[PDB]
Amino acid sequence: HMALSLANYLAADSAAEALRRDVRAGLTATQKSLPPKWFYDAVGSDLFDQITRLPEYYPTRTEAQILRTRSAEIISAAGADTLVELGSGTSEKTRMLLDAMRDAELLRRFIPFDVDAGVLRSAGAAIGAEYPGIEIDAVCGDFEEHLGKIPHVGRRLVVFLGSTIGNLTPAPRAEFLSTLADTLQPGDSLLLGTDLVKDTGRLVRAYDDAAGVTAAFNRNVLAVVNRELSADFDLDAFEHVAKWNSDEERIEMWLRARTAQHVRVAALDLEVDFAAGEEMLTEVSCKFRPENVVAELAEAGLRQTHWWTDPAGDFGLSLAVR
Ligand SMILES: C[N+](C)(C)[C@@H](Cc1cnc[nH]1)C(=O)O
Ligand SMILES: [Mg+2]
Repeated sequence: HMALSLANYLAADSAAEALRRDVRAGLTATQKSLPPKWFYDAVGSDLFDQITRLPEYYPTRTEAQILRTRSAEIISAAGADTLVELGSGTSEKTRMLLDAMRDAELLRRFIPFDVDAGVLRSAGAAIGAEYPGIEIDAVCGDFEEHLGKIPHVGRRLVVFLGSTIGNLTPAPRAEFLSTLADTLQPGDSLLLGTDLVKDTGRLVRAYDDAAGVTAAFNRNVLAVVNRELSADFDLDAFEHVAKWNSDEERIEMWLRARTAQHVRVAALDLEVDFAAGEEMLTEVSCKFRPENVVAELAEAGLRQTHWWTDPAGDFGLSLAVR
């Protein structure tokens, strides 16, 4: 099944330059950091897939169970014939929504939007084979820059699942939602997944699993830098640390140097020192309160028409309209 349309707004040389800029800025900052987008090379994407099946990492299965039991209601409320996914279309959650759109005799079109064109091609072929006659228009782009490149055809249900929105701190998060709302037409809908404030032990353990998989995922960002920028990070020298930040109500992932480290990043003509015990921030994952989700949507210009949550209150899905 080779039927496909694909627009690609991302260039290899542009991505390499973004990594250079990000690593230089993050490793020379007074408090070191690295952006989590760089976790998702081939290795890191596979580790994240594994994370979604860990006993401690409740978000994926919780969101999936909400969609499993409520997809027909979501689809009926949206009335859309086109599913736009800020994501690659590889998950069972995608099929739950497409199945419900098919069951309702609404489904015409799938628009996956993500950063890896090869994965979009694979997902497109799989979706095409499962939903014969569906139009697939894939977009390779950055969801903080190319949202205007998503086609406007049809009545669109735009979905952003998994609480990936929690990787944006409040100012960029507000800008993202405001921009997204300005690409929607009357009649379009946003389905947004948000992980919720809950027991703090359960939160920390979800990012510090017993098997060490999250720790490997986190340290792999050092392997990305090592490979792409000719650096010599010693991954064994960095401890994985997950923290609950109660002031910002967010999970944080950090890497902590066990002993002083001297790291050359040869491609940047840069050497960088870590003191013993020095920590570097690699990810934030903001957790939400239901009343604040409504307010953030409203501030972006969207009205929350529906809210779904599991019986434990662990996770929330919002449907919002212009
Ligand atoms: C895919 N998101 C960004 C939603 C995940 C990434 C992640 C999982 N374990 C550590 N980081 C999340 O924040 O829970
Ligand atoms: Mg040099």
